[PDB]
Amino acid sequence: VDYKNVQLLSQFISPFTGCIYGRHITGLCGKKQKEITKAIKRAQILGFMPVTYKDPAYLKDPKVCNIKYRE
Amino acid sequence: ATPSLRGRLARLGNPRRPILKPNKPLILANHVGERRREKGEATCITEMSVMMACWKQNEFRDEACRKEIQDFFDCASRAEAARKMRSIQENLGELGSLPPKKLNKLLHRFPNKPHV
Amino acid sequence: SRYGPEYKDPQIDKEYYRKPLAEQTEEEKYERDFKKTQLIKAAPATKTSSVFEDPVISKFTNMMMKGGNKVLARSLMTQTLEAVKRKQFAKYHAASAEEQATIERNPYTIFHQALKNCEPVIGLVPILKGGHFYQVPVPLADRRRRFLAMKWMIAECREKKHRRVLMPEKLSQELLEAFHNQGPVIKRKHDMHKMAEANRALAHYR
Amino acid sequence: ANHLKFIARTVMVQEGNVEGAYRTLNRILTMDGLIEDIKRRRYYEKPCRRRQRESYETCRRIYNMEMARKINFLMRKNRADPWQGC
Amino acid sequence: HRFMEPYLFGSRLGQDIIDLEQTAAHLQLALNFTAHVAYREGIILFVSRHRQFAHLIETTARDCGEYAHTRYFKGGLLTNAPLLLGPGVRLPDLII
Amino acid sequence: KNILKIRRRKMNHHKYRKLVKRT
Amino acid sequence: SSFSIYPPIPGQENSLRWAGKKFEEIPIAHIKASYNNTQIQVVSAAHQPLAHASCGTEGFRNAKKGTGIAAQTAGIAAAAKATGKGVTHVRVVVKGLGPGRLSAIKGLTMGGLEVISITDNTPIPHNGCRPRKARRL
RNA sequence: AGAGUUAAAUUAUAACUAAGCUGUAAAAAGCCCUAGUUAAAAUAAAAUAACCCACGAAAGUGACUCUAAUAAUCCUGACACACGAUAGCUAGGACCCAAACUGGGAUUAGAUACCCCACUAUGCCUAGCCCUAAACCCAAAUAGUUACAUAACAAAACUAUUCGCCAGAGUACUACUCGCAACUGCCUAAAACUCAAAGGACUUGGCGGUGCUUCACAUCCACCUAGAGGAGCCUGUUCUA
Ligand SMILES: [Mg+2]
Ligand SMILES: [Mg+2]
Ligand SMILES: [Mg+2]
Ligand SMILES: [Mg+2]
Ligand SMILES: [Mg+2]
Ligand SMILES: [Mg+2]
Ligand SMILES: [Mg+2]
Ligand SMILES: [Mg+2]
Ligand SMILES: [Mg+2]
Ligand SMILES: [Mg+2]
Ligand SMILES: [Mg+2]
Ligand SMILES: [Mg+2]
Ligand SMILES: [Mg+2]
Ligand SMILES: [Mg+2]
Ligand SMILES: [Mg+2]
Ligand SMILES: [Mg+2]
Ligand SMILES: [Mg+2]
Ligand SMILES: [Mg+2]
Ligand SMILES: [Mg+2]
Ligand SMILES: [Mg+2]
Ligand SMILES: [Mg+2]
Ligand SMILES: [Mg+2]
Ligand SMILES: [Mg+2]
Ligand SMILES: [Mg+2]
Ligand SMILES: [Mg+2]
Ligand SMILES: [Mg+2]
Ligand SMILES: [Mg+2]
Ligand SMILES: [Mg+2]
Ligand SMILES: [Mg+2]
Ligand SMILES: [Mg+2]
Repeated sequence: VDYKNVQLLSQFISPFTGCIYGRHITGLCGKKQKEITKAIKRAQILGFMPVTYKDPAYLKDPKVCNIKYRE
Repeated sequence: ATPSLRGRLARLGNPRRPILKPNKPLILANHVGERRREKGEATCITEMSVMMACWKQNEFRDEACRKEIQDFFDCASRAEAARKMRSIQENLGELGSLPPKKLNKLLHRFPNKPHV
Repeated sequence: SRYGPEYKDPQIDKEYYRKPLAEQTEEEKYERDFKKTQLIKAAPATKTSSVFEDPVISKFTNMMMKGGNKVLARSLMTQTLEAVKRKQFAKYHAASAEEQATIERNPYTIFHQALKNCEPVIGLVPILKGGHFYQVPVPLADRRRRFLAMKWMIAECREKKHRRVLMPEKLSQELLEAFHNQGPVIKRKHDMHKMAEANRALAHYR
Repeated sequence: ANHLKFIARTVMVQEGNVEGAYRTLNRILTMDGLIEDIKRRRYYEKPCRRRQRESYETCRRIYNMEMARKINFLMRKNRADPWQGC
Repeated sequence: HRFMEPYLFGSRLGQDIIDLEQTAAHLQLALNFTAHVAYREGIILFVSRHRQFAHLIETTARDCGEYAHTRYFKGGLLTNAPLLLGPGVRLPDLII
Repeated sequence: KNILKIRRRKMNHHKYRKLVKRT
Repeated sequence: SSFSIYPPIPGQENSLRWAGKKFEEIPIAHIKASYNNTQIQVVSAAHQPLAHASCGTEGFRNAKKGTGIAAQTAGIAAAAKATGKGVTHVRVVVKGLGPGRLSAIKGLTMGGLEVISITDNTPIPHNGCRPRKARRL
């Protein structure tokens, strides 16, 4: 994992709000869940990725999360 | 996936501090809870508002605009028919779920064993 | 209730029976009706298959009656319709051609149009919330609207009439005022509408 | 404030109706949990109350998901019994 | 169950395997005891509260000439026998 | 239960604090 | 008919117009929906205020202005004043959670105004200022 | 423990628009140097992740980065030594927001309370104290067992080596001593006198302005009719006689 790649960190983030998904949506080992959380928050503070929204240039990435927003 | 239960409760063998403090013990009973009745809310509000809009605009004469009065009466009749049929239809139909009486019979057929 | 739950209300209208062969579903309904071997109540003493009766007239006469004097209430309704008819005839004879074409002389349609302009549209209920009673507007049932119209008519013509003016001529005068939409019952309905719009903001308490 | 406007928490209407987009927006905030956050941030809750609420919510979630797992396990036994009057 | 470990041969991929050497050694004595209690003119009752074979237990006992209770066992039946069954009732001598 | 003992100790401590404040 | 929920990005070359103007040219309806009041303001794309209304301005009073019907009348009147200045489409943004949210949106709909997008910009602190204490001590 | 940094809010202060804003079950008081939108320092606090269960001896710690760093080749052990949540004290600074006290406005027979508005100490940093908690997970530390075995409830029952405690209840987290930057304080801690109980866990009723379902059919509301309570008389009581 890394804090320099915005796309990988931003796949695990809600597009409308910017929240970070938990284990029940993401589905990782706890080690990688903690590394994704720390890598996102480091990118949030250091100025590489947006806070309030998903960066819209990476909006059409493949969906790894299991949350369904449209019903 | 069920949240993990290791090291949560207060036991003698637990070295860490307790995390979860249940009020009642975590035991599945042989019955499920009853469904909650939906709290009612006000109906025909928009039709009532445009009805009052004609009344204040035209000084309380029914002969000016009768369409909203017919729509308000239709709204009242629709609400009466809806509260007539929805109470019957929501008692039996549980969509993809099962009625609680048959759930209680199923869990009485297959009970949980805290003992032996 | 000397009638059991199996007993139903009778059907009185002759034209429902006299032309059955033009439609299928109401036929199937009444062979279900007399093939379930279902008990029918006796016909009520007020309702009859006469074509000169009318049900809102019957209900209004039932509300006219005080105590148990049916014949007195029917006499008051008879002189009321007589006064309405003869007042409209006297208004007809004193007018020109366009006003004679305008004027309707049928007291039955005058009574029906008077109650149709007389019934209130919306009503008020008291609801207790936070230890206080608040008036909240509600849509009313049609029987309740017609009942409120009838009760307001009887209430006005019983209360603010004079002792010398007679009851049927007074109710005839109020029928013509409600027909021309200038009556004090129409003003009372408008005042109820004033209170309903003044309490419009409380309508979410229902 | 410092971010770009009208990108976050934004839905667009389809074919001229706004109520459907409004329920869509409310579902987004509901699965994101922001609605209960605004309800709980109207007043201040002490950390003791926060810990008690989180413990109660975790206990209820564990019990409800395990009970729903038991219902999904026993759903295939809701058929009519073949041995009636045996 | 914790009392079945001496009677279990082992576990095959999570499934318990019962030692039929021990089953045959028990079953010879069980059948011999049943034969002797039927020889000495005793009352023999077959009980199986299971609604998949209950007709087959009941027909089995009908052909045996012995008695069966595969239905609901009432609470005070074997214990409070004179109130449930009759004024003087001879209790069953053996139950399978 | 134990709330009786707790309330008795509470009342004693409150009365002692009022005694200290008055004297 | 592929429709996307997400807005037409200003940096993108997306081609959607409403009555001839681009997406960021369309005026804005700020809807502050509180628990006791609902204040509605339509402002231009250059953030010049076009019209303003509130439940107190619509002749309601204190407990009356907290209900939804006051917010509905405020939406109708604000859309009327927006139509008087001559705007057809508006992008609506809602601040705060209140009982008059639905009523304000449908009042802006029924008052002779068209909406194309709704943005919920509610102040969510990341544990910032401490709010007031809870009731019923 | 230091040093550096700020994303979401919020605010001082400006520019346009409006006459209202806040406040609740409902109202008043307050503010109209007000409210909404757009720009924004300083201070305070660190959504989601967290359905995670880690670090520290405990208190405690979950915004980011860096530095230093988490004893014991690991038994028990004090009145010795070193820490010890919040609240509180002296001096300096900071003060968005919250708020004891206080002043107003509601409620009430009264309300120096629960509800609303404003503000102070205080909550923050530096430096020194104070050494108190339902400091509780009411379950001591270190090695082990599932043998015997269910007072009750709760977190199942127990072996070995130690340490601190426990001798009826009230009096009593008290009086008087020793010690302490504490002087309305903390620790240690009785007696005179009174009683035959003080207690812990349960069983069943009763009750509940506690919660959830189904109801009331002249019965509670919504709602219908006729009356009483106002007048005269009859008649029965209560008071005087
Ligand atoms: Mg530890
Ligand atoms: Mg408990
Ligand atoms: Mg800022
Ligand atoms: Mg005492
Ligand atoms: Mg305050
Ligand atoms: Mg308290
Ligand atoms: Mg420091
Ligand atoms: Mg005032
Ligand atoms: Mg400042
Ligand atoms: Mg944070
Ligand atoms: Mg170590
Ligand atoms: Mg040691
Ligand atoms: Mg301290
Ligand atoms: Mg301090
Ligand atoms: Mg201050
Ligand atoms: Mg006061
Ligand atoms: Mg603690
Ligand atoms: Mg202790
Ligand atoms: Mg020890
Ligand atoms: Mg027992
Ligand atoms: Mg003693
Ligand atoms: Mg103390
Ligand atoms: Mg002392
Ligand atoms: Mg002494
Ligand atoms: Mg009654
Ligand atoms: Mg009388
Ligand atoms: Mg009377
Ligand atoms: Mg009297
Ligand atoms: Mg008398
Ligand atoms: Mg007497």
